Amino acid sequence: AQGLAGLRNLGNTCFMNSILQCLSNTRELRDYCLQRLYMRDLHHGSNAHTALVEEFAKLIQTIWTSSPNDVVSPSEFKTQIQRYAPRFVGYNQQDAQEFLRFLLDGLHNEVNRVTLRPKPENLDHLPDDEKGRQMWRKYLEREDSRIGDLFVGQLKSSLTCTDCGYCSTVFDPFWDLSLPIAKPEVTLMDCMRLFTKEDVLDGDEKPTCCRCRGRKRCIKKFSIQRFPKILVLHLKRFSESTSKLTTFVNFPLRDLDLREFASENHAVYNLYAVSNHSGTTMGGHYTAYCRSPGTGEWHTFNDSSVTPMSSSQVRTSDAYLLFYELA
Amino acid sequence: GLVPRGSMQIFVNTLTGTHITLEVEPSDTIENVKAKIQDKEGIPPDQQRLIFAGKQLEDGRTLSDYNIQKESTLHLVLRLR
Ligand SMILES: [Cl-]
Ligand SMILES: [Cl-]
Ligand SMILES: [Zn+2]
Repeated sequence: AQGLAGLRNLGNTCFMNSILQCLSNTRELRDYCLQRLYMRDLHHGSNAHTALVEEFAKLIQTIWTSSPNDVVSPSEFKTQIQRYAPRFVGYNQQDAQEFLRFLLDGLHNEVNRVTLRPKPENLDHLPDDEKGRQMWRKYLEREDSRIGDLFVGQLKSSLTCTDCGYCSTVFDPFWDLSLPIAKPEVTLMDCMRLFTKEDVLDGDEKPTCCRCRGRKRCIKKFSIQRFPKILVLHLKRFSESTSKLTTFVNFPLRDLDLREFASENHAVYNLYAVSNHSGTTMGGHYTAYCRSPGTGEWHTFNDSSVTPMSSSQVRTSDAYLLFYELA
Repeated sequence: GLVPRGSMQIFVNTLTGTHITLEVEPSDTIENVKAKIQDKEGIPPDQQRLIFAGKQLEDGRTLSDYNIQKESTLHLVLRLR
C-alpha cells in the first residue's frame, strides 16, 4: 500500500499535516514532485532560506516511498514554510486555508515560468468571453506555473446598474473558492448557488455607477469563466457574533456538476481529499480524509495515525476544505 | 460639504456571501481596507483575512501592490484554530 505515511505533530501543526496530506494525494502535484519535474522549473539554486519547493518535494517523495504506518517528520519543510511566511514561526495553531494559501503562493513563485514580471486597458469593445480571454492572457504574463496549471480558475463578476442597465464585467483569477454556508438540509450545491446568486447592492452598499455618475442600486453576480483542474472549496464556517459555524453541509463524493455556474454553456468533479477541523474556533484539531490516487480507497490521516475508512464516513460536519478534481 | 468618497470601488464578499462596497484608493493599505470592513461588518481587523487571486493580502501592502482594480472582489474569511 502506497503513500500511507503519518506525519508527526510538531506542536500544534495538525493544520499543516492535514493540508500536506491533501496535497500529497493531489495526483498531478504529487507526480510533479516524484518525477522531479520542479527541477526543470526552478531558475537557480536555493539556499537555507529559500528551499521551499525542494523541501516540499522531498516530503512528498518520502511519503510515497514509505511502508504503511511509517511516521515521517516534516520539521525540515516547516523550517522552509516559516522562512517564506513568518506567521508560521513557532508552535501556535493556525488555520489550514491560510496555510494552503501561503504554501501554494511560495511554491508557485519559486516555479513561476515568468522570470521578470511585466508592469491596464479599455476592453469595452470586446464581447465578454473575449474580454475574459484577454484578462486571462494578461494574468498568465505575470503568473504561469505548474502549480497554477492545477488550481487556477477565473471568476466573472457582472455588476448591473438598475438605472441605466449598464453591466460592467470584471474577471478575477482564483485559486480556491470560499463559499458561504447557505440556508435544515444544506447541500454544497446550495452553498454554490448562494455564492453565485444575484446580490442586490443597496443602501450603504450602493456602488457608484460609472455611467450615471452617482450611487445606484446595482445587482452583482458571479459565474465561473474558467474551471480549474483542481477545485478547492473552502466553507466559511464563521458565524455572525465570532465563533465556528458547525452546519452539516452535504457535499457529493463524485459528480459535483457545476455546469449551472459556468459563464458559458467540463465542470464535473470528483472529491479526493477533505481537510476537517474539529472543536472550538480556538483549540481545535485538524485531520484529513484522502482518497489514494492508485487504489481509490479512503484513509483518515490524523497526524501520526493513518487508518482505513469507508467512503461512507467521508462526509461529516467537520469538513472545512474540499479538494475536487475534474472527472 | 462631506469628505469625498474613494475614487475607486471594490467589493468584499462577507461571511454570509453577501457583498459590501468599499470606497478606496489604489494607495490604501490592507490595514485601511480591514478598518473599512470593521466599520461595515463589526469584525476586528486582527481576525480578518482577505483573499484575492489566491493571495492572502498582507498588512503594509497597498491595493496597488496587488494590482487590485475597480470592481474586483476580496474574499473575507476568518480562522479555525
Ligand atoms: Cl451537493
Ligand atoms: Cl497581515
Ligand atoms: Zn447607471
